[PDB]
Amino acid sequence: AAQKSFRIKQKMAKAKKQNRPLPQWIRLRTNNTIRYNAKRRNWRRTKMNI
Amino acid sequence: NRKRPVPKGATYGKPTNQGVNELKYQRSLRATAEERVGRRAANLRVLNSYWVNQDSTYKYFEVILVDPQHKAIRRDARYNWICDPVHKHREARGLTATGKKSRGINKGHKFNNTKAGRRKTWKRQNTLSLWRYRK
Amino acid sequence: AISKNLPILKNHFRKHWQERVKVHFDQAGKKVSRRNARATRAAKIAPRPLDLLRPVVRAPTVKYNRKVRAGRGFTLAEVKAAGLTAAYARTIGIAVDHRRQNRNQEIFDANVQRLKEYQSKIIVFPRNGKAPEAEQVLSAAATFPI
Amino acid sequence: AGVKAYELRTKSKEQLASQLVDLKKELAELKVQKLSRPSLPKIKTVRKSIACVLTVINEQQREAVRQLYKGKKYQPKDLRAKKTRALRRALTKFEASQVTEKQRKKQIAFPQRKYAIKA
Amino acid sequence: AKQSLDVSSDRRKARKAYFTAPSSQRRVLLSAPLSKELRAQYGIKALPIRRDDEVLVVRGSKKGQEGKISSVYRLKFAVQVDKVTKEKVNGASVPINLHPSKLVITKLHLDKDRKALIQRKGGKLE
Amino acid sequence: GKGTPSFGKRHNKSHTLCNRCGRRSFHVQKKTCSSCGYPAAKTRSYNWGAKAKRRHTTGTGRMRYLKHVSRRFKNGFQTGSASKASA
Amino acid sequence: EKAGHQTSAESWGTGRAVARIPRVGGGGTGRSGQGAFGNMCRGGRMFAPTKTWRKWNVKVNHNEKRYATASAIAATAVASLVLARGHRVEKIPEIPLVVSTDLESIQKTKEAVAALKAVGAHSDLLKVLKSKKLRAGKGKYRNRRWTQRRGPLVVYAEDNGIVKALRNVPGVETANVASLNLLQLAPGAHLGRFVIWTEAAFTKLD
RNA sequence: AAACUUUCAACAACGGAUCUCUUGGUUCUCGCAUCGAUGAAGAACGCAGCGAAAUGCGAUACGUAAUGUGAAUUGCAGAAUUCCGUGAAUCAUCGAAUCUUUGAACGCACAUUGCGCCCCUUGGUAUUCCAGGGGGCAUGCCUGUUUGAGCGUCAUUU
RNA sequence: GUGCAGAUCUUGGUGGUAGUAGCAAAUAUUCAAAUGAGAACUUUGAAGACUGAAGUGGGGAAAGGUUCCACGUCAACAGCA
RNA sequence: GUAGCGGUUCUGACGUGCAAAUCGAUCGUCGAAUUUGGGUAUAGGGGCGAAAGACUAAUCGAACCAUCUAGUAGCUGGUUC
RNA sequence: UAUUGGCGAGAGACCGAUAGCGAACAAGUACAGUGAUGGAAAGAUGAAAAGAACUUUGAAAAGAGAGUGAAAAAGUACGUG
RNA sequence: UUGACCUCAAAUCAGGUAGGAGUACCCGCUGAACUUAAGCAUAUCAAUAAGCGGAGGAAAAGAAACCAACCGGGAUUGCCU
Ligand SMILES: [Mg+2]
Ligand SMILES: [Mg+2]
Ligand SMILES: [Mg+2]
Ligand SMILES: [Mg+2]
Ligand SMILES: [Mg+2]
Ligand SMILES: [Mg+2]
Ligand SMILES: [Mg+2]
Ligand SMILES: [Mg+2]
Ligand SMILES: [Mg+2]
Ligand SMILES: [Mg+2]
Ligand SMILES: [Mg+2]
Ligand SMILES: [Mg+2]
Ligand SMILES: [Mg+2]
Ligand SMILES: [Mg+2]
Ligand SMILES: [Mg+2]
Ligand SMILES: [Mg+2]
Ligand SMILES: [Mg+2]
Ligand SMILES: [Mg+2]
Ligand SMILES: [Mg+2]
Ligand SMILES: [Mg+2]
Ligand SMILES: [Mg+2]
Ligand SMILES: [Mg+2]
Ligand SMILES: [Mg+2]
Ligand SMILES: [Mg+2]
Ligand SMILES: [Mg+2]
Ligand SMILES: [Mg+2]
Ligand SMILES: [Mg+2]
Ligand SMILES: [Mg+2]
Ligand SMILES: [Mg+2]
Ligand SMILES: [Mg+2]
Ligand SMILES: [Mg+2]
Ligand SMILES: [Mg+2]
Ligand SMILES: [Mg+2]
Ligand SMILES: [Mg+2]
Ligand SMILES: [Mg+2]
Ligand SMILES: [Mg+2]
Ligand SMILES: [Mg+2]
Ligand SMILES: [Mg+2]
Ligand SMILES: [Mg+2]
Ligand SMILES: [Mg+2]
Ligand SMILES: [Mg+2]
Ligand SMILES: [Mg+2]
Ligand SMILES: [Mg+2]
Ligand SMILES: [Mg+2]
Ligand SMILES: [Mg+2]
Ligand SMILES: [Mg+2]
Ligand SMILES: [Mg+2]
Ligand SMILES: [Mg+2]
Ligand SMILES: [Mg+2]
Ligand SMILES: [Mg+2]
Ligand SMILES: [Mg+2]
Ligand SMILES: [Mg+2]
Ligand SMILES: [Mg+2]
Ligand SMILES: [Mg+2]
Ligand SMILES: [Mg+2]
Ligand SMILES: [Mg+2]
Ligand SMILES: [Mg+2]
Ligand SMILES: [Mg+2]
Ligand SMILES: [Mg+2]
Ligand SMILES: [Mg+2]
Ligand SMILES: [Mg+2]
Ligand SMILES: [Mg+2]
Ligand SMILES: [Mg+2]
Ligand SMILES: [Mg+2]
Ligand SMILES: [Mg+2]
Ligand SMILES: [Mg+2]
Ligand SMILES: [Mg+2]
Ligand SMILES: [Mg+2]
Ligand SMILES: [Mg+2]
Ligand SMILES: [Mg+2]
Ligand SMILES: [Mg+2]
Ligand SMILES: [Mg+2]
Ligand SMILES: [Mg+2]
Ligand SMILES: [Mg+2]
Ligand SMILES: [Mg+2]
Ligand SMILES: [Mg+2]
Ligand SMILES: [Mg+2]
Ligand SMILES: [Mg+2]
Ligand SMILES: [Mg+2]
Ligand SMILES: [Mg+2]
Ligand SMILES: [Mg+2]
Ligand SMILES: [Mg+2]
Ligand SMILES: [Mg+2]
Ligand SMILES: [Mg+2]
Ligand SMILES: [Mg+2]
Ligand SMILES: [Mg+2]
Ligand SMILES: [Mg+2]
Ligand SMILES: [Mg+2]
Ligand SMILES: [Mg+2]
Ligand SMILES: [Mg+2]
Ligand SMILES: [Mg+2]
Ligand SMILES: [Mg+2]
Ligand SMILES: [Mg+2]
Ligand SMILES: [Mg+2]
Ligand SMILES: [Mg+2]
Ligand SMILES: [Mg+2]
Ligand SMILES: [Mg+2]
Ligand SMILES: [Mg+2]
Ligand SMILES: [Mg+2]
Ligand SMILES: [Mg+2]
Ligand SMILES: [Mg+2]
Ligand SMILES: [Mg+2]
Ligand SMILES: [Mg+2]
Ligand SMILES: [Mg+2]
Ligand SMILES: [Mg+2]
Ligand SMILES: [Mg+2]
Ligand SMILES: [Zn+2]
Repeated sequence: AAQKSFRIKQKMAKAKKQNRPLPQWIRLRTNNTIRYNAKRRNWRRTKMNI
Repeated sequence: NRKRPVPKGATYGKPTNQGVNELKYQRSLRATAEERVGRRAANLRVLNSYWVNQDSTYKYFEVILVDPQHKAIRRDARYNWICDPVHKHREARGLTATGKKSRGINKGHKFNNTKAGRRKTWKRQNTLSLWRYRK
Repeated sequence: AISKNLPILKNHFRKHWQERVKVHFDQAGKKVSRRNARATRAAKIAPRPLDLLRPVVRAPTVKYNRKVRAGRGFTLAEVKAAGLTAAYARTIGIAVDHRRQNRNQEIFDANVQRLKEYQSKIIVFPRNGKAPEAEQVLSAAATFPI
Repeated sequence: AGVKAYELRTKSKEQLASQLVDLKKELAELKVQKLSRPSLPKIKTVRKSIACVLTVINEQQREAVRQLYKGKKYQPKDLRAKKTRALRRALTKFEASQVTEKQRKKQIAFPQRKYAIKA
Repeated sequence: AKQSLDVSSDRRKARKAYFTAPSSQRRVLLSAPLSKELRAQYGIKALPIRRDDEVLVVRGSKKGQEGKISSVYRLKFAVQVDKVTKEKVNGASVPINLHPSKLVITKLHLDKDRKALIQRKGGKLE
Repeated sequence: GKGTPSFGKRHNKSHTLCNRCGRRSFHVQKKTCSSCGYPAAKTRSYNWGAKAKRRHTTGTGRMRYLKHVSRRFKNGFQTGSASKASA
Repeated sequence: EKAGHQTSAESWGTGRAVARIPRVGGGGTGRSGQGAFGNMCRGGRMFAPTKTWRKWNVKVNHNEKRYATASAIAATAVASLVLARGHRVEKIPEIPLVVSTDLESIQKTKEAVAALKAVGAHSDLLKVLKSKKLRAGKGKYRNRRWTQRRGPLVVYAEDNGIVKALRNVPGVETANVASLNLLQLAPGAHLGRFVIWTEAAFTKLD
């Protein structure tokens, strides 16, 4: 919030990492079951609770 | 006596359970004695306790304990029993004397209801048992 | 809920009774669980015959005193009368009861006699290590019936 | 290729220590390559070995201490056995096999005789 | 009929242990019978196939054909024979998957341990 | 307007992240976790709260040390090392 | 027993134009507000949940049990009944079929099987085999996958290898005399089981 | 007479019924006794050549040591020295270690990657200040070691 | 745990309504060029206005967490595009 | 009398809304018993209340959460060839 | 003697993806709530991706040929439908 | 002045133990109401649910201050009754 504490940055910093699409090579493994990254998060759609 | 805590005296529900001030506590004060030292010395094990004196405000007890990890206790195969882990805080489960009293654990007819242990003998006699070849 | 010429029934199902229903489905399981643990107690326990010896006894009450009944232990006189001591008799498979007493003679002579017969019909091995295999008769209580 | 244990387990106290710095610098350079190359799997079987080395470097000073302590009361908690926190408590055989003298004589007197039935 | 008390005839329990069988368990499973010649050559009926063995497809469409196991694709409970491959439509060539039980072993690839096993089982070898 | 106007000032944190279940149920003013009760030496749970009790019990987690204790038991808390054979 | 109820759902009362079975509360998830508990509710407890204490085993009087096996036995002569029961026994000599006590000693499957065929068994042993079909049910996938017909019963007096020798030829079942079971004596309450009585077994019946 | 409405049919649509499936669930039974201050259960953040997740793991991080096995792993890339061998493997087993930040949680705190004290050692011209490395400091209680207090109190002196 | 038309019954799916109600607050838009398959709506030039410093300006606290910036880009989304 | 606070009347707009309380005009008050941020306190037969049974997170003549709980129902509805 | 927890097993006249545990799937997930808590949906191409080279219309998506296959009346919208 | 004893302290003193989790079963403490009574207060639900303390592979009980009243029995536990 423009002057965070490190506990919030670090949680943001991980949460940013999760915000990528499926690496397209995983769709190709044997028995690969995952189609699309089902957990993707968007900043103006779901707030993450500090 | 024990005073049902119970805010402002309120009880919500039935007349019978409206009582607050002539209540008694099924455990002897001697039992509350062991209890608070047994925790006071959590590593010891309470062997016993004996009353020693009282005024009108306090009853005074002298509890005895047995450090179950001191080698002189661990040997001496007369008290080492205490060292088993099946006697951890035997005061809090009512296994000292006054434990075996306030639990009413004595042989006989005047004791049926509470003799193998009231809650167990209850459950028992309210457990319904059907066989494969019912009877 | 009162109709027809039916008996009045007393069925006490008013607490949460279903909480405590014991369907002995393990009835057979528990048999085997015993049956094995017996054939195994017979193994560990050498040739010894899986139960102690018990005395005769007359039954209490007006009801049962017509019959007679396996006891528990041999009083202190009935063991003395057969010429051994308690402390040893118990190492010979004999159960002794200190809290019994002997006010009846024709049961006194009985147990003593029964006691003698138990020592005749057995053998005691020695303390050493010879270990003579002797095939366990399994039950005293059958071998000296009451 | 890579590093191997038993070949490590016979280097010099200060030789292992040396090869570690080698692997470490080695690693260093790989990571400067990785940012210029697409894929670069060499970088595993090297960061693997720094482990191997460290495992050996620690196992050796460790069993050093294990022995120069082995034999007394009181050695480091982290060399005594783990078992269970409550096993770590139960009496030793000695303690749980004590007998009263009065109970001992009695055991020597009339012990459970090995009897048997028939005739 | 099963007579122990630690074998289960439970269809579900079995299926689950085949498919979630760990690699080192599928190798034995992925076994192939020795060739007719290859069997009296050793006094042994069957063997956990491996890579450089030599094999002939005694079943399947690729009946008749033969060759050398390029790879035991354990993941796939298959094996891949270098010589028996599906040519694609764009001219590429995707290997076909085979099942040892539908092959027959024509020439073992012999090892120190390979041999050992043949002897563990009671086999003679040349 | 008890409603949407007043919702618009919902801009301060009642709870923040519990340092012991990282759960944003750590009441700022009241300094304790509505979920697990930290700093209390014990952990909040209750028999009525049975599903929530299932959400958090031994097993919903890594089980870093309890994982292997059965194994170790299986083998008699072997302290030692394996030797060799061949092959 | 705790199924259907893993909710904390409550009515809505009348007055919301919607029915009034209990309902999950609290939004956010689609299950929110759905029928709860009810026997007709997708997800609820089932009407009259089944119970362990259902009476599975039945008591029978002993002496009419014995009656039942007795009559069973007599039907295993009576070549008529045994004909209608399955059981190809036109090509067997006489009934009851009795074989000499030697059968009780036959260690070897392949041998006994062949000795069975000698004394009349064949066509009925083929009945099995020619009939092992898949099971029509779902039982087909509950450890009951194949459904064959029921072959002969060979009542040995004493067991010297024979019992291990047939256990593996499909449809053939074996029993001592001093047992004798009614589930096998007449499978499915149909009388007339093709029993091949060894001698020693015959005489011990009396 | 079209259109439009309607009905039946064929094909095509919407939907996902049915049938057949089942590495799941249910209940039954048998065996067995092992969490934690030697830091447990839980948590937070990390970790792969190419991962978001599940799984697993901890800065030695999809893993290190050992052992058994006897050639794989596989989505692609890969080494290539690993194939008659202390040796492949996302293999099994597991007895040795590593094991961030935490958690009963223990130097003090904590909505702070906040703030002390001691020892060792290294650099900075330093017993005192600064910086890096190592190692340490919670509470209640039991046994003992030491150091104390009290005309509570026994004796000893001149 | 055996037959459904109903239980403002559960869950899912689907109609008629209906190409209908509607997309009308906050003064307002126009001309070309470029781009592009495609331009009322993008980009630039030109015009007409607006907010009018109690701002439609220049920054911040709480709160959000990458929305910043570049490059590519239009299947979904921005209730025409 | 602005802004600030307020919310009188049109019983104006909206009344499947811009909105689960808004919009327009008109109005009360506008230097203090004024407005208001943040921090902090008070908890459900309890709190707070310049007093309306008001307010206590769209909840108030007794909050929300779970459980006892498939509460009971002489009443309503359904009850499958 | 006890045991709806634990570790390991054998089973069933059980349920068969609106059933059975809430979850057969990255399920106590996603998502909701300040919080206590609440809590879903969702399985099936084929034996094998052989997942459609190439041709042409098209800005693309796609279409029409072709092609693969036992079958496209199986085309990652995938059994039946 | 010197040495003790009793009683209390203090050490990052020498070595150890307690906490927390799990809780199906087990030992305690505390402790309802819904309900039934066709009303309800005793009663019942129930010495049950919620709350609390404490153990183990079982726990607990256990070698009689017992049962009797017999021709007497003879630790405990559980089953049938
Ligand atoms: Mg700021
Ligand atoms: Mg998935
Ligand atoms: Mg009673
Ligand atoms: Mg009438
Ligand atoms: Mg009853
Ligand atoms: Mg309970
Ligand atoms: Mg049971
Ligand atoms: Mg016995
Ligand atoms: Mg007496
Ligand atoms: Mg000897
Ligand atoms: Mg130790
Ligand atoms: Mg330990
Ligand atoms: Mg075997
Ligand atoms: Mg083999
Ligand atoms: Mg593979
Ligand atoms: Mg295959
Ligand atoms: Mg407080
Ligand atoms: Mg704390
Ligand atoms: Mg952990
Ligand atoms: Mg160990
Ligand atoms: Mg070998
Ligand atoms: Mg309610
Ligand atoms: Mg309506
Ligand atoms: Mg259900
Ligand atoms: Mg044969
Ligand atoms: Mg055949
Ligand atoms: Mg059939
Ligand atoms: Mg079936
Ligand atoms: Mg069918
Ligand atoms: Mg029709
Ligand atoms: Mg199939
Ligand atoms: Mg099952
Ligand atoms: Mg926990
Ligand atoms: Mg490290
Ligand atoms: Mg993985
Ligand atoms: Mg080796
Ligand atoms: Mg592995
Ligand atoms: Mg602290
Ligand atoms: Mg810190
Ligand atoms: Mg501070
Ligand atoms: Mg430090
Ligand atoms: Mg001391
Ligand atoms: Mg002193
Ligand atoms: Mg039904
Ligand atoms: Mg129907
Ligand atoms: Mg209808
Ligand atoms: Mg219908
Ligand atoms: Mg009807
Ligand atoms: Mg719907
Ligand atoms: Mg239109
Ligand atoms: Mg219109
Ligand atoms: Mg309008
Ligand atoms: Mg415009
Ligand atoms: Mg312009
Ligand atoms: Mg102007
Ligand atoms: Mg202007
Ligand atoms: Mg102005
Ligand atoms: Mg700014
Ligand atoms: Mg933001
Ligand atoms: Mg931008
Ligand atoms: Mg588009
Ligand atoms: Mg948008
Ligand atoms: Mg649009
Ligand atoms: Mg205003
Ligand atoms: Mg207004
Ligand atoms: Mg109006
Ligand atoms: Mg209108
Ligand atoms: Mg005005
Ligand atoms: Mg009040
Ligand atoms: Mg009240
Ligand atoms: Mg109160
Ligand atoms: Mg009023
Ligand atoms: Mg609300
Ligand atoms: Mg309100
Ligand atoms: Mg209330
Ligand atoms: Mg609220
Ligand atoms: Mg009902
Ligand atoms: Mg009425
Ligand atoms: Mg089905
Ligand atoms: Mg389901
Ligand atoms: Mg059904
Ligand atoms: Mg569900
Ligand atoms: Mg599945
Ligand atoms: Mg489908
Ligand atoms: Mg086409
Ligand atoms: Mg077809
Ligand atoms: Mg098809
Ligand atoms: Mg396609
Ligand atoms: Mg299918
Ligand atoms: Mg110390
Ligand atoms: Mg505890
Ligand atoms: Mg009470
Ligand atoms: Mg009450
Ligand atoms: Mg009730
Ligand atoms: Mg009533
Ligand atoms: Mg009534
Ligand atoms: Mg009433
Ligand atoms: Mg009452
Ligand atoms: Mg009570
Ligand atoms: Mg009462
Ligand atoms: Mg309770
Ligand atoms: Mg334990
Ligand atoms: Mg036992
Ligand atoms: Mg005990
Ligand atoms: Mg005595
Ligand atoms: Mg007795
Ligand atoms: Zn917490």
